[PDB]
Amino acid sequence: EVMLVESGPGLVAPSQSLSITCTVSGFSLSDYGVSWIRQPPGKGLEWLGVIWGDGSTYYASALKFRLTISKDSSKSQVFLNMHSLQTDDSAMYYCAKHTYGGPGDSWGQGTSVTVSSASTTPPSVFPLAPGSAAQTNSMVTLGCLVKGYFPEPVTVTWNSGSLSSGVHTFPAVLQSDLYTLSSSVTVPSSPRPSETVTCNVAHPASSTKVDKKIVPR
Amino acid sequence: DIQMTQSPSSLAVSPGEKVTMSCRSSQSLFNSRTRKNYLAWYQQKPGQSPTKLIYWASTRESGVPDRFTGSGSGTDFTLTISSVQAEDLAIYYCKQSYDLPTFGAGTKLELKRSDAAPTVSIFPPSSEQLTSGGASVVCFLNNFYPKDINVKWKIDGSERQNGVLNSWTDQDSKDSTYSMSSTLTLTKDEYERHNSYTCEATHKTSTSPIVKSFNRN
Ligand SMILES: [Zn+2]
Ligand SMILES: [Zn+2]
Ligand SMILES: [Zn+2]
Ligand SMILES: [Zn+2]
Ligand SMILES: [Zn+2]
Repeated sequence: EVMLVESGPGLVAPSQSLSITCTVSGFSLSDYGVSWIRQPPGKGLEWLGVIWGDGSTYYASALKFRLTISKDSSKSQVFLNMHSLQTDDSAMYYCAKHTYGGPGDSWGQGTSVTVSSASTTPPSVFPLAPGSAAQTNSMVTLGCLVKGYFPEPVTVTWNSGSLSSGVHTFPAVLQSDLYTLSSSVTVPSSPRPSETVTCNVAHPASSTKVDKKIVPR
Repeated sequence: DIQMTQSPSSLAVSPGEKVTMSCRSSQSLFNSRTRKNYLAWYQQKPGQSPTKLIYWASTRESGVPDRFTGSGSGTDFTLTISSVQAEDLAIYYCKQSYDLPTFGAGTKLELKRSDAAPTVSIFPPSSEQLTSGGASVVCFLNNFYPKDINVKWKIDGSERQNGVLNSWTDQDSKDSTYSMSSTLTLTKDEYERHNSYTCEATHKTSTSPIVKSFNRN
């Protein structure tokens, strides 16, 4: 079956090179073409280029001589390389399996890439537990605050995923060079504190992970 | 270069209804040789990567439901969903493939449902955040509707404007509601000088805004 996974840096400084790898599974790069599409934070899709089967490459006129696409059939990978970077290049990068015209077109999960001078910094994870004695009820909402990181993105799950129902993870808001996000989870009063509730935060750009169990105030 | 102008920007509809969006290309996308129009429609659900719904202006991809229908030729095309369901919540894009792929600005399809009052939760700063000199008070407003809701923070009865960051989750495609996070960021210094901390959620759903608050002591 088809599988495309892109691997990139996460944070790259302006005027530096950017290299993203797209590893494919279940098909030959010699039979299908592979293009690159980007999407700036909260904006539309921008086609960057494509590497065809016969090996021919085509790029978007916008980034004429700044972008290059190549591949290694042995390694079963395609690479996007960009130089003379601009902060506008900050975006989610996707590789997609395409054909001349027809069925197949399947995209990868994409990778986030930010072009900036800011230095990458890991997040601080604070537990958001209830008022203690201010409001009992059937439902109870716990939280997890993630602040002070750079760059995006950050990942949050509750109880390593076993708890995904009634979860609300809010988008990050840039707060002066650093990012802040929060996630809430609502559960029955029967579970917490009885059964345990932990949020798991992952910040790949800093190769960090934090588990914070939510304990009664 | 080919420019794709899409419309409408955003559409609001009730489950079961029907809607259409148009895509107009700066030039004909009809290829005389293959007698084909190179235009496709992509669906991007909140948080996932785009998925092609239709290729060659009117050919549903493998697995796409019948309610999705595309048409047009030359410079004018349109997409239609027979009975817009909940899972249809997403942003729709059209891509022309006559010359160097280009994407439309996109069409944001949202769902309409009945007014719903938010479930509000207030969280004082955590013991461990305090120890670092920071003091965030968090307020969660969950599962409400419509989107436009306001949040006012009141420190000791005085409305504070500085240090508030707000985040709205994409529309939940299950209950069609929204959720938002409100964070009042203060220094441990100013936080410990005041005592009453409140979060007010005034919304259409109620003449009297929903209030939740606490006191440090
Ligand atoms: Zn060729
Ligand atoms: Zn150059
Ligand atoms: Zn090799
Ligand atoms: Zn919800
Ligand atoms: Zn003061």
